[PDB]
Amino acid sequence: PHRYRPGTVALREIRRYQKSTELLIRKLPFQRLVREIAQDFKTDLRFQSSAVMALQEACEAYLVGLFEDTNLCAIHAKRVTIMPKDIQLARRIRGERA
Amino acid sequence: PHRYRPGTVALREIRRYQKSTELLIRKLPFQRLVREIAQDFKTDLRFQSSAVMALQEACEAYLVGLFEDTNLCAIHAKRVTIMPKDIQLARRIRGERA
Amino acid sequence: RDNIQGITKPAIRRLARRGGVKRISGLIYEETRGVLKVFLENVIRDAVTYTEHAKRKTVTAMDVVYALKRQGRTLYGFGG
Amino acid sequence: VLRDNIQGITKPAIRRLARRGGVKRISGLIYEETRGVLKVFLENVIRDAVTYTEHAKRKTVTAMDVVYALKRQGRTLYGFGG
Amino acid sequence: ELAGNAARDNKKTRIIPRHLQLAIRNDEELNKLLGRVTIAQGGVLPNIQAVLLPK
DNA sequence: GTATGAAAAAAAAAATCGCATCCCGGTGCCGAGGCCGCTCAATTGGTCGTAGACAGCTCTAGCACCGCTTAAACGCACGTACGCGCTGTCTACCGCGTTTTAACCGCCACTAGAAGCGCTTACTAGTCTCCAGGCACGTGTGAGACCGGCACATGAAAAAAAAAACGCAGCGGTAC
DNA sequence: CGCTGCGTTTTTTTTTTCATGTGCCGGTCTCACACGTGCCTGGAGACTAGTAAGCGCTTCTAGTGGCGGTTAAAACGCGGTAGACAGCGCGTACGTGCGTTTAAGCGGTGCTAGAGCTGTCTACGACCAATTGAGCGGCCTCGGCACCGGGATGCGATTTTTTTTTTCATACTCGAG
Ligand SMILES: [Ca+2]
Ligand SMILES: [Ca+2]
Ligand SMILES: [K+]
Ligand SMILES: [K+]
Repeated sequence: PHRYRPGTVALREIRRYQKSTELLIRKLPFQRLVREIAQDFKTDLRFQSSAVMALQEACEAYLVGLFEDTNLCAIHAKRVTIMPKDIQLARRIRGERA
Repeated sequence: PHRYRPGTVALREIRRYQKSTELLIRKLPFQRLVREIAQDFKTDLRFQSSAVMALQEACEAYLVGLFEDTNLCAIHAKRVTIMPKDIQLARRIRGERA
Repeated sequence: RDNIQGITKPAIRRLARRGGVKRISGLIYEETRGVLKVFLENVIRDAVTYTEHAKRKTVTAMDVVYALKRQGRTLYGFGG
Repeated sequence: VLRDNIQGITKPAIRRLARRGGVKRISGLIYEETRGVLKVFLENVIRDAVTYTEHAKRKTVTAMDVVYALKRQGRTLYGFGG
Repeated sequence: ELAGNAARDNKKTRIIPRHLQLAIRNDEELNKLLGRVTIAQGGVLPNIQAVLLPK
């Protein structure tokens, strides 16, 4: 057959997802996680559909913004791949960890 | 002849200045700057000596903060010298710039 | 359960692609799962504090807005 | 009478800052880069400060103006009237 | 003003969030003022770092 | 015999090829846009009371000098270890095609809890008067820095001693 | 001629000195902590009073299951390629440490702008009713945008037509017959 060279699907996967705004985590998975994490701080809580989507709209905004910073670090290391030691450097400079 | 190998004094110099707390910018210079910079906003100003000192404490603390963030970016690129690119990267992830 | 794995590899990759990430180490996926959990935990904590204080057993969008604003992650278009 | 004082933040002084930084090795280009970031930072804080001074019809910038300025800028200083 | 322009550019009569996002992130000042503000359903300005592009 | 000349291979730019993304309409459905009459929150108008504008007066503290002293900044010089680019190995992360799964729909029925409406109480703001806590003065004595003399762990040098290219010499081999 | 080893000369690595900055001890001088005293303002007392808020009851929303169906999306795995990481070389930019030069610091001293309090007056905003018309919840409608395909358009990728150097062998040139 024919096949696209490692990367050129990615570059497209970028252009696609930058030009769009649909939320990229599956709605129900996320929501279960939210209630999982909420039981910690209080049992038999109830959420407004919107309040779940308010969280999901943030988490995604944040992670997106992180990866942006992450990617600039990986690139700073004359790399193209992102790795944990790039996230951690971002988050340290951001001031989330020590 | 007796000489210490490049980056040996440097390391001593660290231990020295990390153990101490005194302002490292000679005070008159710094003061002159502040007033030079105050002109840009209002002519024939005056400064409480404590104001001038409240700035120098602030600036010196900021810079020392940057160079720590800076220095982890240099190190991120398997380096040891700090380079403008490192500061640039640090301010970038901080939010001081785009 | 353990719904954190419900944040599948391809979804994280999706976010990274919006982030403008070309290449993605296999480790990342679990790391991201960690950072995400911290973030949800922290927001949800303050959110549910805001709920409990109003004495409601239902968490509102406004709980979550107030939290995000505290947490320094202000949100537009759910009120407040 | 010395219209370009940014220079008075001398290479050695910046070296020392960088030492407290925990920096072993300093590119030459830095100093200037530093001087520049310094300038921005002072400029930013002192703007806000003088705003506060001016708002109080004073000709004299107070230590409190500088704190109110540092607090706004997200850069909060203890031990001058906090 | 800017977000209305952004809508015309995408041939739309009705401003959606992304128009607002596009409007804000491309106006240096508005972007500064709304620096720590998340716009819902507004995605991200297209940006791809040069060194990632091929050839 | 010798300058010579066309095969291999390498590298490269062009044309199938096919593959995924934008524009043309046509279909329909849903959500924005807009009117309806109802409710309260904005306005009108007047009085009572205080916040702050105002001009002085007071004294503070900020400016600016004098003129030694020294430390720090500056400015050269010599060399080393770090930055940086170039290569080439291997493996891990992308791309595409089976197989597995669970999300997203458009229904269901049920209940809590949200959210509003009332009535009642206990909880605050609001007077005033009255003490004492707390602050702006002036005193003094002691912690702590500062100075200079110490052994003291040290990394940098100097002094021996356990290996890797360099001569240079002995000698075997082999055609002739 | 070529090799081969073996004494030489150098290099690498070890051991011992050695010159350095360390942080370590114990005596002097300074100004900053701590006390204190006396005055003044802001907290406490206590009682008045008016209104916020908490609890129960009224309604009805909007949140929580749950039920299958189809599809788009994850899962998984195989196959190869390009990118991560180490290892080599080279080159100059930092770093040290010396000497020249500069400008900071210090402390005491003299003026004067402007802080900042302090005791007045008066326009300005609170408040407190009564009125009224905008802004809000609620019901229709209809005209953008979302989803369909269908085809034109752009682009990477593979598979075919140009230089480049080299590489292994054949057309000219001097004497020979
Ligand atoms: Ca000493
Ligand atoms: Ca005044
Ligand atoms: K003053
Ligand atoms: K409800």
